[PDB]
Amino acid sequence: NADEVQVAVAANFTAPIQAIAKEFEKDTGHRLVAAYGATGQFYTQIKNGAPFQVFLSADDSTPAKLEQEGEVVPGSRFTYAIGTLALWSPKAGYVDAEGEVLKSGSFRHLSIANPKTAPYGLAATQAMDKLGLAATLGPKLVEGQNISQAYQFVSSGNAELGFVALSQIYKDGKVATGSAWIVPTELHDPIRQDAVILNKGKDNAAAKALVDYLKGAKAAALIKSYGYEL
Ligand SMILES: [N+]
Repeated sequence: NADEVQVAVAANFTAPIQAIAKEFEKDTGHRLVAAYGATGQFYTQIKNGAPFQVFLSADDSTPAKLEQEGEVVPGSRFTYAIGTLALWSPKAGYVDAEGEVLKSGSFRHLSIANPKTAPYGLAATQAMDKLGLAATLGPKLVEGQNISQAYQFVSSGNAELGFVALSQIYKDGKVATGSAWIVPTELHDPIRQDAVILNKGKDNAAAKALVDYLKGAKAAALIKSYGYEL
């Protein structure tokens, strides 16, 4: 069978890439083999020799930092998605339509991803900041090691609500489940998610097919189906 593509995938984009890989494999005959986790954790793994050949980041600074450190194919970095951040519980109406629960709520645990490694976690800390609520919300925070773990804390009842990726609650034009407030962008840095071809993916055929496929129509339609822009 054809060249495989080792892809490091930021946790928010787990479900999206699983769906992309099926059509990608159907369409190119290259196999996408993915690992899922926090962006900063892949920065570490990639610096240490991880076999990954493509890196789908939840930010743009980290693929850019890797390029200025000699780990990236120049000309390879592009934006493949722009995410959105939402406050969310599976309990309906608990997270009101204007996010007033943050200001008046009585919750004890507020799930965010580790903002030192997970950009959807950093967007959460930015928004609390610009919302004027950092000092009051700080003690209630509970950090997952990536945005999938933060979401599971909420989904499992280990916290009353959390800042989750829109990708995890959104399908086909709508939040699908529980209670959400869409964080308005003026509160955090836009979640520009960049891809990059790493040194081990230079002159690999699965890798070029993959970045070209992520810019194609089957890919673009699925990415928009999960609430991402462009
Ligand atoms: N959990």
